Amino acid sequence: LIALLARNAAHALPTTLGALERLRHPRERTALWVATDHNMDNTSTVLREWLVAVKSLYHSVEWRPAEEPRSYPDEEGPKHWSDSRYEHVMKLRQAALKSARDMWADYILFVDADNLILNPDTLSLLIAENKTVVAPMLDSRAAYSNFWCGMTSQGYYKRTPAYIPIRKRDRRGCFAVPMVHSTFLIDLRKAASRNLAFYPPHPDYTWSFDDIIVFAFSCKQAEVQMYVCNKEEYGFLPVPLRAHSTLQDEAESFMHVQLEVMVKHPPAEPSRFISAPTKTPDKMGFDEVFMINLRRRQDRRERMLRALQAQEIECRLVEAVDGKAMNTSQVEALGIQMLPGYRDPYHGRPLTKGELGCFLSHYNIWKEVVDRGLQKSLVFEDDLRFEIFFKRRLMNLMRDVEREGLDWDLIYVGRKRMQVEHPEKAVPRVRNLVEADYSYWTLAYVISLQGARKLLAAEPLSKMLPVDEFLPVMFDKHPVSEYKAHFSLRNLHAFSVEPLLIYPTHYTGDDGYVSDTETSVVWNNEHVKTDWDRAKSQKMREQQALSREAKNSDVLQSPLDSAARDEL
Amino acid sequence: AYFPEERWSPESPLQAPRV
Amino acid sequence: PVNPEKLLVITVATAETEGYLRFLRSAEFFNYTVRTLGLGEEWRGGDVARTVGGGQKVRWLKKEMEKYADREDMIIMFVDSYDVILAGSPTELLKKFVQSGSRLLFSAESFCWPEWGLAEQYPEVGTGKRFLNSGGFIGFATTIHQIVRQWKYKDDDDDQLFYTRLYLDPGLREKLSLNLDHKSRIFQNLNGALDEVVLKFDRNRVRIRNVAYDTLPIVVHGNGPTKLQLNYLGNYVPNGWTPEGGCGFCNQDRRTLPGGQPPPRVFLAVFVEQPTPFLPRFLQRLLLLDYPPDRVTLFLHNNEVFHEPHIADSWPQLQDHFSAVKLVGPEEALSPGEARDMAMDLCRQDPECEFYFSLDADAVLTNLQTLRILIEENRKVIAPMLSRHGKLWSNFWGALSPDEYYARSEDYVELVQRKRVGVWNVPYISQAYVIRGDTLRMELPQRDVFSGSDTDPDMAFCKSFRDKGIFLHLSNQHEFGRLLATSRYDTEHLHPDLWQIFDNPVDWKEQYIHENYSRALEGEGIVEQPCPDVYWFPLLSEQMCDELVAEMEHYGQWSGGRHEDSRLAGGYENVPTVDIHMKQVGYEDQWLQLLRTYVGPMTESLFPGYHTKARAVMNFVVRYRPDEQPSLRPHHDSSTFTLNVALNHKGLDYEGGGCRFLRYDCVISSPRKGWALLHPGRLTHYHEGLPTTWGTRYIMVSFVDP
Ligand SMILES: O=c1ccn([C@@H]2O[C@H](COP(=O)(O)OP(=O)(O)O)[C@@H](O)[C@H]2O)c(=O)[nH]1
Ligand SMILES: *[C@@H]1O[C@H](CO)[C@@H](O)[C@H](O)[C@H]1NC(C)=O
Ligand SMILES: *[C@@H]1O[C@H](CO)[C@@H](O)[C@H](O)[C@H]1NC(C)=O
Ligand SMILES: O=C(O)CCC(=O)C(=O)O
Ligand SMILES: [Fe+2]
Ligand SMILES: [Mn+2]
Repeated sequence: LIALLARNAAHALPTTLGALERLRHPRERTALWVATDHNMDNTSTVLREWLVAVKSLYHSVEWRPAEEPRSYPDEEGPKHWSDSRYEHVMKLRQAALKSARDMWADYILFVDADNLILNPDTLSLLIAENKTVVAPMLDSRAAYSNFWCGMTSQGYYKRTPAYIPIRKRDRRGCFAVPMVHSTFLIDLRKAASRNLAFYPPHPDYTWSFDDIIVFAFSCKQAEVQMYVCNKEEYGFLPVPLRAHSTLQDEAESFMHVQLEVMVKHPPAEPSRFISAPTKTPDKMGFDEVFMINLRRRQDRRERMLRALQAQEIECRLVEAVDGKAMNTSQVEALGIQMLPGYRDPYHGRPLTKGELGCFLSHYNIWKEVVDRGLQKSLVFEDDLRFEIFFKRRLMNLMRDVEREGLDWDLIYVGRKRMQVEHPEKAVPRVRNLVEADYSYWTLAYVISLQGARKLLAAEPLSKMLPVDEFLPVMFDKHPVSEYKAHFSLRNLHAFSVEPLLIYPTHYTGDDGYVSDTETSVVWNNEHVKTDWDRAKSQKMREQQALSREAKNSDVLQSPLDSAARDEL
Repeated sequence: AYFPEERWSPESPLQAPRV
Repeated sequence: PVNPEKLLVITVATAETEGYLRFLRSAEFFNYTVRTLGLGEEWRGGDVARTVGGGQKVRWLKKEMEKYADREDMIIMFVDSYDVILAGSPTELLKKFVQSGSRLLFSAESFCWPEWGLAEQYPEVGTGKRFLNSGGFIGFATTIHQIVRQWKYKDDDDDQLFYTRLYLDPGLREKLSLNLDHKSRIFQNLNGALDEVVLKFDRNRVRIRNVAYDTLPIVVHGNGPTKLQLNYLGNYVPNGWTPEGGCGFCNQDRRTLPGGQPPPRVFLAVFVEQPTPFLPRFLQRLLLLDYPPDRVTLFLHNNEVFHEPHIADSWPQLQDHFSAVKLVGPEEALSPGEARDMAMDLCRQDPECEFYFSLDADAVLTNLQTLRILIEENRKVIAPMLSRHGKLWSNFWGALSPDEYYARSEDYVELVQRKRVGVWNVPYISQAYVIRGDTLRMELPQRDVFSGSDTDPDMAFCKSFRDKGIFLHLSNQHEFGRLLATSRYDTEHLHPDLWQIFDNPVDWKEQYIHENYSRALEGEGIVEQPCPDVYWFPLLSEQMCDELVAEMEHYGQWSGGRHEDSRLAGGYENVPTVDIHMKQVGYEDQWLQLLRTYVGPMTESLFPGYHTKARAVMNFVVRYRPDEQPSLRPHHDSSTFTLNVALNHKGLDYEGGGCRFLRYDCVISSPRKGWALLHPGRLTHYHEGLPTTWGTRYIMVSFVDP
């Protein structure tokens, strides 16, 4: 029996139901006891359509819809978990357990309506463990997952040394755990399974009245060990939002879950028997969104275009000069001259053709920005990842910057900080903003028309550097005084966002890491090709060095970027 | 609360078939 | 394939303490070959772990090693013997040592105890511990010979720093192949890793697991201030209490009082303080213990002037019972700590006491065999298991907070409800204990144990016993008794015990409710039906009757008699009586509780299909005197049924009659003192009262379910 309780899950249901439909189990040997209640959205309609379409494929479908009321009177909001709600959910779980018992059904899987069970073999794998209660370990964007390894005495999370080794799958195995939740299988064929109940708390139950804690106590009193299995990667789930969060925040969280799925896997295809809501992309209030992509790259292009359509972000595709395909006569006709005495600080080279092509691509973007008078433009590389609520948080920040006014030129939004020391000074009255220091990974930044004019007036073509060396020079933050000495106009007002919104898709040394910028020939000659030296690649990710005493406490944070429940 | 316990119990025998 | 016979165990212990016995039991469980050094020799060191020490074991082992200076084929391991309990078989130990493949493995620890400066000299370690601890080692005889031949220092010199200095030499370490067990594969020091150990049960044995590294240690050395935690751990590993087979070293080692000789002398004690309700019952119960009176020496120390009459009344019976009887009245102005201390010293200076057995005031021993079983146990200290009725409050503690205060352990809820049975090691006991005399004499010679600080005397006593290294066992195999509730005990009454119906219901029923009530309720006759739809079942014992009339006569105010009334809202009694309602005395709530608990079930069983909540508004006691008021006129009662109970014995105090049912020609002529009458009084039963002739009678009447 596959069970499913759904409330306000319309944003998630299309992908989740397609995933359930993709489970390789014979549908004539499955059932469904889908119930839905207290819906404020069209969830009941979407579920009814699906069940009507699939009804002939499964052995039986029991449908118990309740369209009204949409909320409890004792609820403060859609994310409030009142006692009446907990009691009702416990009654529903008990009724599902009874339904499972009356048809003598082999096992019950209580799938939560927001769990994306993406691995089609999840059922056959969990069945083979021959456990009375076993949960698939679900992955999330954080340390959150569908299990706890420890409880103190009141049933709250207790950090244990086993959690991190389990969470990283450094130790693979079915592990005894004091609690599993959300997705778990109960084997009803085992005799001990008869004494488990969720509705009547145990007479000796004296802990907090919570639906996940009461069932764990029942399991404990029945001497049923709840095992958790992490042998495979089974699937993903969203992180519980805060009580005052909206249904829009939940929908954006699930969308971010789908984006994270799309980071390492093919997209989770929706059910073909369910419609999909129309998305209406906008440019988030930017004047232009540029996307830099190599003509030879299409996997990343397609992925990024899908990720942008997912977030409803309109962008203008910007082609790029393939400097590796550039010959000397083309470089000379463009007047490109290397900065005299330039040497890569880590290896000992003049430059690469790839860095030249990148630089000329940015120069061409800056030129177009100037020629069109674009007040604010966004520039993307192709291997970005999104933070939660990216679009709304960025638009709120940029609206605050504009309303409070600022002569900013290159507020960094995503970078690798190379100067790891005392915190940078927060900009007064501007929230989530610091003065930028020396930075690597100039993957994306917003630039104003004034900044672009200053950069063009710097005449950078006669003194070409990589963008991540040129930019710290332009804000007078370059550590090497000789390079600043090579230039004269250093008036870029550069700031940085504290909570960066963009990170690399892959770090140096990650599986699948490929750099079209680093793995290019030297600007001159053709026999000097530089391969990526795994030993020399250094700035893999400016994050492990960061677990140091950089403070950063004093930046005015936004209410956004708030998540986690008692499992973080 | 020192040294959390690990009280395991052997699994119960399978139930009799229906008819 | 190392043979098990090539391993020899070497331990050092000057005396024979209970910890040494525990280590010996653990070693003998897996047939280990243990050789002890320094048995009976004086400890030429000093404080065990205060600042420094341990300079004598090195000299003793240097004297011992000369016999095995060339035994290459033998493998030797050294370990402490006071805070170490073995857990694994020798085969797995030697297998792990072979897997490590080093020449000398030391137990690693988290901190640098002797010196802090030399921390940076240690080679770096990835995840586990880095420094070296001298808690033990496993190595070849030649290797330990070479490493410890270099010892030439004073017997009071510290130990771990010499090992640290020798290890810190790079060339010698490389030559000697010195290694540290960083990932807790053999030795697990509980100090600094309290949260990285869990109990892994099994069928017939127990083990421990390190969750952080996912490994099972073989030897645990609970050094430092971790004596409480290792003592808790010693209740299970390796054969303490497994689910399949009950308790382990919990049934053997019993005296069984053989020989027929006069049983060993007992110096009983009683400390009546924080005035305890139901005192006379306990004083009476002091006699019926199963132990000869000639071998029982009582010492009753009172501290309450209020309880003085009770002790004065009971004193002659005790004086005739026991061989020696003493009293210390409240006038001495003696604090409880002094009382306990001079009782302890009175036995301690009298070689004829062998088991000093304290027994506080609020500990009712419903089992009369407590002394026999406890004495048969021959534990150094031992206490019986008592818990409040229907709660978790017991007379021991599970573990102590860093403030040395009551924390909550994990197994406490198991032990309070007898889910586990045995003799448990425990860090605090009270309210009843049996101490061996020898421990009093040559183990606790100092006097100030209960006084001397601002802590409570009991906590001071257990703290003094903990530092000296004496176990405080506890048994709950049988049922022993219950603890009374003295949170609130008002004394502004003639018998303030009558108000204890809420606080201690069980003892209240035992003292007050008639003994024939329960047998009547379960249905073996007793109840009578003199007339149809009339029943006679005994409810109250004589103590209720006499104490109730005593209280009511203490009030004295016999209102009532006039046909009108102010207590009645209507203000017009159908028939008046001289009465004292329970509302003016303040006893009404207790009476409603009594009706709810002890009458309801009787009526529900007597009249099948009837369901009650036992609500009563009018309840009073009526006195019939030949001169004040005659019997009632025929009438009817404004209630579903009426509860009628007599309060004094007919004939010995009064002569008269009972009820008169008109429609059935029924006469009740001999009411009983402890019985009750039940009959409906609305429609069917027209009743009339018979007239009293000589004496005075009291009757209790209540109207339930109006
Ligand atoms: O009465 C005695 C005689 C000797 N030892 C020895 O003292 C050493 C260290 O004492 P413990 O292990 O009890 O304390 P730690 O220093 O390990 O906390 C051990 O080798 C014991 O043999 C002792 O504790 N008590
Ligand atoms: C006891 O242990 C010894 C050595 O430790 C071993 O040789 C023998 O087989 C064991 N005997 C028993 C009683 O199991
Ligand atoms: C209780 O009933 C028994 C029945 O045999 C009787 O012996 C005993 O005297 C009764 N107790 C009384 C009347 O107090
Ligand atoms: O006092 C009353 O009215 C009730 C007592 C009574 O009538 C009786 O004892 O039968
Ligand atoms: Fe009456
Ligand atoms: Mn020790």
